[PDB]
Amino acid sequence: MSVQAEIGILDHVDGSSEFVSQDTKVICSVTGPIEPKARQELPTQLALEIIVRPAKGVATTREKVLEDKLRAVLTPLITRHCYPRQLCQITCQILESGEDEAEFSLRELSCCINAAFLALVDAGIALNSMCASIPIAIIKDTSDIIVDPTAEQLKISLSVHTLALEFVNGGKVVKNVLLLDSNGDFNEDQLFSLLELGEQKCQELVTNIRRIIQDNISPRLVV
Amino acid sequence: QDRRRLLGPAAAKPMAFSNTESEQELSLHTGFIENCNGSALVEARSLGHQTSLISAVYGPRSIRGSFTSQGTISIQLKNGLLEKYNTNELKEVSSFLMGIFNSVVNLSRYPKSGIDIFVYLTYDKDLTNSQISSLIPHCITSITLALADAGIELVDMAGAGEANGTVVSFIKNGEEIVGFWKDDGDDEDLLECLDRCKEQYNRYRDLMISCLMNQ
Amino acid sequence: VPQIRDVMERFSVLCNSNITNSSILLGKILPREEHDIAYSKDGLPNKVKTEDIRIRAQNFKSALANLEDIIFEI
Amino acid sequence: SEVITITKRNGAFQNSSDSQIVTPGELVTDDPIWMRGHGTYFLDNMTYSSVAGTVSRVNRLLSVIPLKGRYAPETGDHVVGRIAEVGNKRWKVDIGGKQHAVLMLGSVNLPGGILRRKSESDELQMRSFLKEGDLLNAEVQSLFQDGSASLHTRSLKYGKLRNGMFCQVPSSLIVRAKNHTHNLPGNITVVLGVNGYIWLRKTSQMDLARDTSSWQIYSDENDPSISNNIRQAICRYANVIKALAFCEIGITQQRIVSAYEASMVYSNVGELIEKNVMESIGSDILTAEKMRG
Amino acid sequence: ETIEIHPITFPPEVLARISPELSLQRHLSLGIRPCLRKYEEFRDVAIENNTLSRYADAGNIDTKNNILGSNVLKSGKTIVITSITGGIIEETEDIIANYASVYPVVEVERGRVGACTDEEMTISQKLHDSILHSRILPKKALKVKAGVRSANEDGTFSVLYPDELKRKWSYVLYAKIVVLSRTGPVFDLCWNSLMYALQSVKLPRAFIDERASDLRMTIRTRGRSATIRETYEIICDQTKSVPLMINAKNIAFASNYGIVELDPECQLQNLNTVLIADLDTEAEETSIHSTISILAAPSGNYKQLTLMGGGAKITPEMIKRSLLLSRVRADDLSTRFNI
Amino acid sequence: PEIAYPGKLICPQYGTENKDGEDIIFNYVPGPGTKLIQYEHNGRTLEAITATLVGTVRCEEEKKTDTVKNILVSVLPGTNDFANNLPKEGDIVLTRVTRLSLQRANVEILAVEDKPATFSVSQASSDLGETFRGIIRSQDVRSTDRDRVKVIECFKPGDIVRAQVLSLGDGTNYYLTTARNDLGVVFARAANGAGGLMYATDWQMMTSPVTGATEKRKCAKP
RNA sequence: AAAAUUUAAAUUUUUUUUUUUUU
Repeated sequence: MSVQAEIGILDHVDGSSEFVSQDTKVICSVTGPIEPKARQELPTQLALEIIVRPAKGVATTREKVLEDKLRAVLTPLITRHCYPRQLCQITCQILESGEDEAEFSLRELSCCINAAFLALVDAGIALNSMCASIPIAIIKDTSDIIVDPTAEQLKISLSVHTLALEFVNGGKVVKNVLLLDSNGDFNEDQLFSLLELGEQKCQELVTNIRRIIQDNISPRLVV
Repeated sequence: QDRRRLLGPAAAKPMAFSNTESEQELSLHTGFIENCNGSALVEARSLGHQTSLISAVYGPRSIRGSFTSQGTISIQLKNGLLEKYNTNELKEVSSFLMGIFNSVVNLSRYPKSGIDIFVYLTYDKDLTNSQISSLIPHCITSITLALADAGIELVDMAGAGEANGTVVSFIKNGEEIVGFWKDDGDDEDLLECLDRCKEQYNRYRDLMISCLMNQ
Repeated sequence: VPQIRDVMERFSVLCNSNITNSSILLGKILPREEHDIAYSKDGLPNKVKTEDIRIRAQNFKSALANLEDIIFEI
Repeated sequence: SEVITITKRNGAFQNSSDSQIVTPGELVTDDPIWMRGHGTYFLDNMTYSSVAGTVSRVNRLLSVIPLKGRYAPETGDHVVGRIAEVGNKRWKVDIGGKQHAVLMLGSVNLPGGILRRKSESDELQMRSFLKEGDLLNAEVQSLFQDGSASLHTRSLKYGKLRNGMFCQVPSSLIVRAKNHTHNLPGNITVVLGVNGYIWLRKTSQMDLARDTSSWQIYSDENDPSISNNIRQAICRYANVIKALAFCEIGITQQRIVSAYEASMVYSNVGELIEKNVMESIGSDILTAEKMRG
Repeated sequence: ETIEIHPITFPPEVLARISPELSLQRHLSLGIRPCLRKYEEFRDVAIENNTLSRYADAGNIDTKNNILGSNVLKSGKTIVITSITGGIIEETEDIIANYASVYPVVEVERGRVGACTDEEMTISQKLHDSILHSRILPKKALKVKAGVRSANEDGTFSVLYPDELKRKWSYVLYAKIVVLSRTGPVFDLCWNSLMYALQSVKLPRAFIDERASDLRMTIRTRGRSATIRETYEIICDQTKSVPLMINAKNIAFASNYGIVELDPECQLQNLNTVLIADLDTEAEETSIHSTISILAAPSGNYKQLTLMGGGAKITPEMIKRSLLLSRVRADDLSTRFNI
Repeated sequence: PEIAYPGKLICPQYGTENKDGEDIIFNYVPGPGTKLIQYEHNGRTLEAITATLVGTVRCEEEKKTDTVKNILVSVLPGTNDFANNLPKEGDIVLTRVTRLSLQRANVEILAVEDKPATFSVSQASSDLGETFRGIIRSQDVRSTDRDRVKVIECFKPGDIVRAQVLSLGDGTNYYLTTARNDLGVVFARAANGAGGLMYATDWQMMTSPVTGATEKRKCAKP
């Protein structure tokens, strides 16, 4: 599990986190709740605006959808009624690819969720549950399934997959699925098998994470 | 280039090719867009030339600007698929559009209220082996039907008729003119340019009122 | 009276002086009435009867406005 | 017998009483005894002008009056406002100066007068009595901390205009006197604003009342009885205003009368627009200024 | 205190404008949809293909038109028209690098003037993505085999075409989606309307000159020099054309799904967790939060699947149910218009 | 004169019957859907009542009590429209609360009722910010205790209010009131959508059944 | 020798991507 993270590493920003998995370095930033614009408010719930900068090039359409699916996942994570007529701008930076951006977007989508989850903990906003995302691929030639592949394995991968889950009761109960990003060729039969490791693995991920949060923040906490 | 769209790799290019009194006709339809409150559909086909276009209504929309006594019209001409008329070529027509309806619409019935008009020059055949001037009068007809569909207070079924690069718009069964447009043509052909426009106007308005009163 | 009658005279003649579609290209699909379909346990296409949903709507209007009159509650 | 003045000049972009005239950045003096007012800034002695203008030394007060600038609003002045906006119970209205004047809700003559007292429903009818761009007679009350001032209509004599036509001038040529409403043969009346705004209209009975119904103080109506002999006589007084404005002439009420009778050479009223002839009549009056007084 | 609190009820058209959500909950009480449908009643789909391409008339292809294979789509209350053009760049098993796509541009005429809306900017990306993930298109299908126009005797031209095999060239295709009367989610109809346009695309016969006049030119450096390569402008034929080669066994179709959970309060007599597909009707699109969208080619194949779970849980069985409902709705449309 | 296209010329300004030997004059009075249009034909002028819309002719009359005859001309649709029923002064309009100021309250216009219930909802999409919005000022909520006004104790965002038009105001928004014992709050969900449905306890108070929770809203008389 | 006399300053949101200028 060659993952590792940092909390509270920016200065003027409410929530900040560096998430580092095996090859990709991504930092996310959270500022909120702050003053919303005119065209942006909601009378009841909390308004969210999300920016992802790539490592390379500028913000285009390829960025836009990875943003927007990430809009969908955070919306139930946030206790959105708690902050009416408000705004939390959240911003993600891709620093390292770790995957061919021309051909793939898979790991980053797993990465940025795992990034933005922790900067909210830095931010300390009313949230709902716990979460995790992993990238999963199925090899074209071997026809086997690897959790957390590499980009060369992505080249021989047949189908690329991202699973986002909602974890409660010690992060143990799968409360709901958040995202299942099925891409590539697949059938019925692989899919329930495709969950069935990530059923375990994301909890196994969070099992690491629960420790990490308290280790970083209980010395920031006072006794 | 444009960082907001997918325009392909730059060094590509589109594909290239080289050489190796008549009747106009309509098919007019309303009530088919659920975003709008006024829709109108127009087919046209005449002798080498087949044309289809869509007129869209949004109103009365609120005005964030300030107070007005009455209503305000906004008109958009947009290229469809094949034919590409020039940008500045478009808005000149949009200017010519608004003048006529400002002798049509009871804006005084609609204080502080907006009028949105979207015209989609969707598809045109010109198979013939002032190219925008041949499509002027059909716009006014296409707008009028959609504006009847939103049910807005209109004085007259006003229409324009065409005679060979010349566009003249009428009311009162042709007994007054509300909109004048002229390109090159002859000199002092105006009196015949009264006539052939008028009778198409005499044709068209009857085709329009059939499209609604029979529905 | 004859002045208004003169108007009623003159309203005659001027009002007397004033007094089929084929959709070639696209209009045979644009005001196409929409339909809905269904599949049975076979999965074979079952087009919706138009008459049912009107009765559904009249069922929908009925149990709405009548059963929402008095709500007897704790 | 023409249509247009087309005179040609090709090959060029352009054709090309003593007092202190000072510049910005310039020292006046460093006598400390002087006081430092408008157009003046300083460093403890160094008296420094800030505009193109004149040194004014008033008895110990030194100050710089400029030559160029917008209209300066002062209290008690008789000017003309064009309605800019409507506020909460406020209105905005152009002076022509730096900023708008303000105008309180109850600052105006009510139809029926004071027997009509206050009402909160009146702010539901601000647009009833007034709306945008309209012209009126206004009385300059007092100011704010900056130099922006306000208005009111404390008379029947002040109120919303009708029965004529507007024109406008630079504020400089309008001379100050103890009177501003003036009545001219031709049964008509000039309403010279101070600020540079000029309204003509037909002489009313209230105008006639100055020298010997009330529900019509927000009307857009005129007297329906307006002859062309009224209307064409308006235009003759209209152009001679711009004649003096083009000729840089201080307005005397009599000079206008002198402008009018000198304009009786020309019955073709459309010929009152000529650069030379306005200057000619402009040259007439200045020569005629060298006889009387 | 036990109180008969009389509520206030309205016409239904009042209610949906007010509550998108409770008016939905009225329909769920009877178990219907506010688009007047029952749970699984699905919209009709109607097309015409190839009407707006110049290759409509096989007999007389006209002159100034530039459209390859066209598609009309109406389903429900939203008409969408798909148009295909193509361009050419001078070109110099089942793995992704064999696989290309097109360049689409969507517009939704949703009344708003202004710049490119953010809903649109997702769309042309999202299609292109799973088109790559469909693996439909080997670039062998883009390989262009040009002819040379032999300047023959007495001033006549015949294009020598080679057959069955120095530079190479490649088609690059384009799309445009216009969206009229948006009533709900659009992506499935964005998908499916393209698919029928894809099958109607002819590849026009491209050829180069026999020996083009546009030849090599030199450019002087500050003492040195180089040579511009000869500019062989490819020309497509006014007449001849070939069709398009497709991995036809991967042509998917689209379907969305929604799962909701129910209030006891909202019933009107004439847990509980209901699957709805064929989603529309703003109130639905507001209030459904756990959703499923699927691509599938009719033999049990799947180009993609899309889960956003934000409302209910997801059972393993609503999955299989939607899968059962997937292979129906797609396969009918494969067989519906038989293109 | 029964069914009308816009531009259908209908009747002159005046008409004549003879009801029993004494002469009776008609006065055709222009209403909605109408316009008097002068018409010169072969020399002589003529004013006429003009159909300006789509649907049906309807001629009516009523004299104000509190041989000529006035006849109101009235033009309608006939066998979905709201520009027909744009809000005028004094109307009763159902609105949804947008934002709560200490100054005031802001809503958007959604639905207009009618006289002798009959309604006209707007068919617009608020998610464009399209619709007409209005403003309730906080002292205009009611007249009883109109000074020390506590705004939060009557309204929350997103809620439904039977409110009366004060006037036009600006072009941007409206002058609006609720200042009656029959007017005010119609319906909302608990905790602004975060909970169930709430019922007006009195005319002056509101609770919720399943919860056991109440809130202060200036509810309408039911 | 008393008596008293004067003021008043203004509040809550509408817009279109970056080349490319003579060793």
